[PDB]
Amino acid sequence: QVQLMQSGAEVKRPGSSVKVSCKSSGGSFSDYTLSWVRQAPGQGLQWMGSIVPLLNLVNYAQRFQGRVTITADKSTSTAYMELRTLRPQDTAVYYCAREGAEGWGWFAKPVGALGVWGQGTTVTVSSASTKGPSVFPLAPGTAALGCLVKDYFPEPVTVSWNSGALTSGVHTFPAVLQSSGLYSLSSVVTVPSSSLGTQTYICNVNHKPSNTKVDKKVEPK
Amino acid sequence: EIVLTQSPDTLSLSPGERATLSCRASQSVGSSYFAWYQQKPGQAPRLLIYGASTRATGIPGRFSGSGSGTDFTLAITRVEPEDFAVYYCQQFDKSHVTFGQGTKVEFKRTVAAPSVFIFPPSDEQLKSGTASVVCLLNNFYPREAKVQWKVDNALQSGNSQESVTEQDSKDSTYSLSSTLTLSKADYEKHKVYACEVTHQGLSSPVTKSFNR
Amino acid sequence: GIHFRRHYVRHLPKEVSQNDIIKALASPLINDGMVVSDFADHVITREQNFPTGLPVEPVGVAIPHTDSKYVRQNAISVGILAEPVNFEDAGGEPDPVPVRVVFMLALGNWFDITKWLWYIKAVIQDEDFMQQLLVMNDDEIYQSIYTRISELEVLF
Repeated sequence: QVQLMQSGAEVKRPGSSVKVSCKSSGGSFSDYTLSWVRQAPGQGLQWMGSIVPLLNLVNYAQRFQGRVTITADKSTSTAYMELRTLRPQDTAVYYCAREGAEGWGWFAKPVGALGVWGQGTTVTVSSASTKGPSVFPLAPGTAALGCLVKDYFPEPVTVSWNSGALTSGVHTFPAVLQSSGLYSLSSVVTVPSSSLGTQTYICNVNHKPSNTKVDKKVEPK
Repeated sequence: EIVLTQSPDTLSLSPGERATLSCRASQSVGSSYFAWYQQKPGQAPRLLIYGASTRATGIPGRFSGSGSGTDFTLAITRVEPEDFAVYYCQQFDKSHVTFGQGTKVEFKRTVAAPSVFIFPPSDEQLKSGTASVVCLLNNFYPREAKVQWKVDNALQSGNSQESVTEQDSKDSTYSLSSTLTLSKADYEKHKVYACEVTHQGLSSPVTKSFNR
Repeated sequence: GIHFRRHYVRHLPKEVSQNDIIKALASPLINDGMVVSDFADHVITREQNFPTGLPVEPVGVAIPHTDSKYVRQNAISVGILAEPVNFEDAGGEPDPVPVRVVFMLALGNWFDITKWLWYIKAVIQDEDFMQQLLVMNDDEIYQSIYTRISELEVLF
């Protein structure tokens, strides 16, 4: 019935501000509450605030103490989320959510719980600047090989093998945040040892933020 | 505020078992103001149960919520491969919303030992001035594994980082990657680099090493 | 549930101000223990900076309320005005809403607000019924509103 479309990912410096938008779809925009819930990488859900556009009533999580401003533009059916004076710990995925409704149309009974969710907006708060990754090979019964995607910012990095023609035994690990502020990940694949000398293995790294595309052939030393 | 405590943190069962998740509240919550959610890796949460016991549209009958006051329960009669995820409880009784810490329902399989592969730093990386040593643990269960770095039989600490994949839909196993970070100069002052691995499916700590 | 007694419906005379309307519709709730004694001033304070005028097509409807911490039990108070009294528009239009029907809401949870606007949708929906509200007497308005909202939520 209803679709929530949010804005794209954002990268901000500490102390700056973020305005995430969220456009609604088929269904009454003002009659039902819009909520904002965020989720830090690897952690749980945290409510930030709710708004009823028809009455322009907003209810905030008092723990933010004014750092959050939630507005609703009834003419374009868009809700806004502004988080000011950002800290590195504000790095999270910010979700737009609409409360569920029993039934259809104008007489859909509000339910309270969040039945319609947006796809989420990644917000990264850091002092690091955009940097493309350098790719180093992890040179190799069964054997293992891979590529090390070290020192890049921001997330994410997509890794494939042989242009997607190799998906059995591949394991791309979640990136780690290094002390320098740059990310690093590993992508390994287990292959038969009898294939090392005659089967080509190429790791395809694409970093869309920096428009960097690296192909690194992996061979035994 | 009303604090929600979920139990257990992780639930390990095979497909077909009953899954029971508990959510305890520090204050009484009205049944109309309680809800359960499901979240799979990479996706937004999905509403399962609202009003403490009512199924959301399109939620199969194997999900059933119950409880009132301060004790609420979510039950899954016959767990299926697409039911393995993280479940959060939620209340919004007194003009504020709180979530539970989450319960990961994981696929439980037989104990599986990991394959260990140690990788010396590449030649083009040492040219740049840094040395990364990677230790790979491939396809093991359960998740609990401990990796330790030793250079010239000297225990390392505070110069490595770990990463664990989500549970594979293939064999229900996990994989771990550790990365020992050293400068190029410190990498020359030592000969042997080893990563010792201890796991439930190993009779003794397995050590993989190489000589620089 | 939600409490809806017979004395929660009242016709109001002419030449009444917006504050006198709010004070009159809060007296039954204060006398029954549904709200705090200061409930009248808190609703007046909210309406001044968060108006609740609704430009319903038949007759204008207003929904003055306040935060939940000043509410003991859920209840609604209905007031029929003799003359149209302006309530500034909750939408944001620079001109107000000539209101003849006022619903004073005292809910205990902020997240039930969207659910109570839905109850008023069941009363607002019938154009002919909104016309009858201005001509019916006190006990006629109570019986019709009670049964119309009784079709879903528990009353009294």
